[PDB]
Amino acid sequence: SVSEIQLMHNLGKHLNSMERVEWLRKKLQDVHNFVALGA
Repeated sequence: SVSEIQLMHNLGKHLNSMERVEWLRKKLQDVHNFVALGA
């Protein structure tokens, strides 16, 4: 059985498990170069 087959096929269009964490990882770089370069 295969669960979330379309979720993995979206890889960025759905944003839930591995897609969401990738969006948050980029957000850490945006916050880093937003007001102060800390993290």
